[PDB]
Amino acid sequence: SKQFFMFGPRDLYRPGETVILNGLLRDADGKALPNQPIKLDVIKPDGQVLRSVVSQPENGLYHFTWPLDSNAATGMWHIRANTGDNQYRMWDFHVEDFMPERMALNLTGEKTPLTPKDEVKFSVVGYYLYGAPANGNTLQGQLFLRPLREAVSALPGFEFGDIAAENLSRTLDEVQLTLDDKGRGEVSTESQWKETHSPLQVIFQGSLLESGGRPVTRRAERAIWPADALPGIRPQFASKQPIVDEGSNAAFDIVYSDAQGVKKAVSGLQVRLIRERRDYYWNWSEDEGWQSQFDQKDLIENEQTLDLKADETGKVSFPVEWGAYRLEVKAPNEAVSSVRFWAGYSENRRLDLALETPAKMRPNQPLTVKIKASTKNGEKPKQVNVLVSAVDSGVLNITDYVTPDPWQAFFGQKAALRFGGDGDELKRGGKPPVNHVNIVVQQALPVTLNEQGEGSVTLPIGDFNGELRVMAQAWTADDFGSNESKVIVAAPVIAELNMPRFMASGDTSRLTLDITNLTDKPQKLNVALTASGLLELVSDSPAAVELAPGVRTTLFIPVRALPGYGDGEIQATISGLALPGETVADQHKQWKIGVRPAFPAQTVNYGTALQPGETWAIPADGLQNFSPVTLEGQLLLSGKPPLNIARYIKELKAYPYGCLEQTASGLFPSLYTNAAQLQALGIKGDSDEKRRASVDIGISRLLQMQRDNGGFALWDKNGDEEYWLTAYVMDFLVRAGEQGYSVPTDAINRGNERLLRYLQDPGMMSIPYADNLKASKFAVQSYAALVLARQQKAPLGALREIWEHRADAASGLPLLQLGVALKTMGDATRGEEAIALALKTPRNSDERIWLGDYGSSLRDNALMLSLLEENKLLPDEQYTLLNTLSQQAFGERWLSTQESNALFLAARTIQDLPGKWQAQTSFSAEQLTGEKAQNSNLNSDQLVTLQVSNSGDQPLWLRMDASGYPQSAPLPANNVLQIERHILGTDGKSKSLDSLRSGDLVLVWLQVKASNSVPDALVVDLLPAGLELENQNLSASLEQSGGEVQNLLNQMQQANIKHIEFRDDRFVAAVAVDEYQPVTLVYLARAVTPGTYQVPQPMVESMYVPQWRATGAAEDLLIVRP
Repeated sequence: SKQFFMFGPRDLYRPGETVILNGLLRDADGKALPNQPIKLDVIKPDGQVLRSVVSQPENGLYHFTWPLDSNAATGMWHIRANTGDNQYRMWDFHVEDFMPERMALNLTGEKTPLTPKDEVKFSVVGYYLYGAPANGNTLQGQLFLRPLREAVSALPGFEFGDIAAENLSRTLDEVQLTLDDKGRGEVSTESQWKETHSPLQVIFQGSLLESGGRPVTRRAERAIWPADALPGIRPQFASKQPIVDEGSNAAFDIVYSDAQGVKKAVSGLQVRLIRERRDYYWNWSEDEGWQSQFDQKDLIENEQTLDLKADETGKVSFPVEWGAYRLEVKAPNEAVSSVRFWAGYSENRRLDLALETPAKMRPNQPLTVKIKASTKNGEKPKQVNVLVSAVDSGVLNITDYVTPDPWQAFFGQKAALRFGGDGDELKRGGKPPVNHVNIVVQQALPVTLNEQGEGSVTLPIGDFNGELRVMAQAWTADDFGSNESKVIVAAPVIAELNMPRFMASGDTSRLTLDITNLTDKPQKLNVALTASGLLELVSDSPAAVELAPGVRTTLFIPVRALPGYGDGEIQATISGLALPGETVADQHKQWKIGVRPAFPAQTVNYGTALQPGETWAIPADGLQNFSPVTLEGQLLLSGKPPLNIARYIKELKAYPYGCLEQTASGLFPSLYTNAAQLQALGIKGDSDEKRRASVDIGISRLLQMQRDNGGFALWDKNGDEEYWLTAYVMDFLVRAGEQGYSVPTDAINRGNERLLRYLQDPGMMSIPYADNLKASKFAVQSYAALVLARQQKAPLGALREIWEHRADAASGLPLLQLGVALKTMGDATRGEEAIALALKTPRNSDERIWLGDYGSSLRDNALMLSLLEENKLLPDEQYTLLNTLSQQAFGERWLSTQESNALFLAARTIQDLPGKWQAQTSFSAEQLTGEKAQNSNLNSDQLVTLQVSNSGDQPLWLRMDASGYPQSAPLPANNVLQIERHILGTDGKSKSLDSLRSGDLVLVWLQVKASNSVPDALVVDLLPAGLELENQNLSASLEQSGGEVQNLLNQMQQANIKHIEFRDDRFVAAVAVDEYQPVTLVYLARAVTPGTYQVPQPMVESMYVPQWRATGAAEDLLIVRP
């Protein structure tokens, strides 16, 4: 069937850096195949496809590299491969803003389960990867105590421990340790879970802290039991908490087991079926927090006893009746295990490979590797190809990169639119500062070994301190194998600096300079320090130093971070160790950091449209407010539509039922479209047969609301006549037949002859609720005019008489109706006048005055437009009216079904019409053109002088958005939506920001709420350099079992969140936010660098309309001491 081994130097890249992917193709057997290509596709987190290739193989091997984009979205990416099979093999790989480790951490306890009173202790082993051990490096940690449910790891499905056991999950005392011992340190706890009859586990999450700096954090787990062996329960039912369907019986498998020791036996196991009545709940809103929930009582329903012999899988079954139960087996010894359920709601041909490699080496000189393959024979069958890569070991430990082993790869068995042009999610938050961390990765060419299975590569190594990992893979046509080797690289004396990931301009940190002697002879040096760029030394370093062999002591370097955006640098010139051996006298080192401002960027949004020959320039004072260094702009130049938010509304279906307006407004648009247009208009209403069939129904239904005199009532033919709707209804019924519907003849006639008497004798007409009868009656008369006029049944005489009562008119809509009525029956000169008047008559938009036309400024335009499309009239105004209608989009909070339709009927127009635009620009002196709509990115200098001029036959529409850091902290700006930031502790209680020592964890609470529905929201919490997010997307490093106050976690879980990114300087969340609905975001961070840091304001924006943003309230300064 074909098997494709995908493999690479690593699975953790970092936005910016090039990716390497390798491939080998074999069959079901694992033998070679005929030479062929393999389509590879690169896949972004969301699901889209960045790029794709047809990888040709050179010499049995597939290779694929491509440069991962600086602003690429952090997530998990995939490369997948079509093997013609139409099953895609995926190669997953991480992209995160990540920091290679520079240290290691082994933590162990023996794997034997303890007993209740047995204290718990763990091993610690702190060691820098250049060789040295953490001598005196402190260690933060947290000791948790969590229920251990799947204790028998050879019987997953069986659950162990009393599911209702009070207080089983606690977070025990915090860990704190100098580990002065060059080797190590140790961590114990005394038992406090005497009581339990349930199997528990103690969990240690430990962080080994670099010198005034980052953590390298790992967790160890140490099981705990209460008996020799424990009772187990597997509920037979599935699909989660498991439950019986109805009042059916509760099927269970039941057992008794040792640590893994299968099936030990005792009789007298007391099985019970406990039920839980839960009544009473809630608490006053504005309790702060809000509400609370139910209390319960537990009563027994069976006391059935079951016996069990060794190797026996018990089986109890019990009928139940619609409540929350739980099954609770009690062992003689006293270990209990409950489980809860609710009845309702709510072969060796591998090639032996060995690697000749130094155990240790200095940097800057090539690393030579030699490869010999035993082949499990005298000599290795055919040609030996070997590919060999080298990777900084601190990169592979975060992923825990198992080296790729081809052998067991072959033989190893048993989304429509957001609007975010790519990539803007960052851009709007503001250019991130540039992160200079350098990753060390080399891959060699594939080698063909000799006839003795021997060969050698030389991987040139640069300036580096730490462990390397050499890895190699080998293949013949039929045989495969691999191996890895750990090659330390150090200097005679290491000096590596410690910095935060960035610094906000104004921030001040105290960088630590690690410096270790690996020479054996004591040495005396002078570390002369310079700082240039947007970074300056505040004070004066210790001049000279002195060290024994194998000892490091650090220097502290305090640093004012200068205003602006760019890069700062620290130069060390290190004098000493002038050598007749190493051939050296001095050594110069450089280190660089990114400086950005301390507040989030802003954006500005212009949109207009230009009929040919018009020119759009940009305001002079419009960008006046931004820092130009970091300002960029988009300029989408669509030639087909306006705002065109055909969506932002829907689904749309046929509702034949209800009163007369429900019914009419229910069907009125279903006349004019079908599934086709709909599943292509990005919305789907009704099966095409269900729509027609459902119109047919509402027709015959309306007819029965037709009174004798031919006009209509709301519910029955005996109803009080409703005047304006009688017109409306007819309009529908007339239109109906033109769209292939059957309307009875006279029914329509009885109605028309009535509509006439709407023109001739308004005296009869009495409108029930509405005032301004003058205007209400006029509006009625003109709708009735149109309708009859379409039929050629609107007598030119009566159209005049109403043409002079025109001063009564409230809206322009009637006039436009009456213009077209006139136009069509003769007398175009009144028509043209009545029309041309209509267009310059607006409605007062307070509209509580209630005229009985169900209208508004909003729809009467949408209809005045939907009219002109029909008659092909005054197309110049058509754009004008359309553009004014576009702008009813800001005012799209709660539209009626009449405004919806009347819009949708104007909107369905846009779909077909092209398209074609042409325009001159300030930039690209060439004529820009396009079939569709095209974006164009602009820098500061381009856009400050930006002008755009149409050049074509059609009008175009241009949107621009421009984003960059301002000169000065935006004052807190609530608009549409808004945002609070609260720094909670680890114990869930607001933390004094001045109270922070390094290594401390902190919980950040973002409450985001809105007055609209804003589905393209963008949360962007910038950071104070003091903090660094503890990334979860990864993790071998740190978790939200750590987070105690679930109040909020639970909430977060509900919210519709497209993605959360954890990035060097920014918390970023794309999300949908609503009214009546807050959106709780919580994210875990740590304080690393000591100093005093400016806290940005938290912000959020709507992607589509940037004017919808909320700069939240600025917090005070963050101070970190140690």
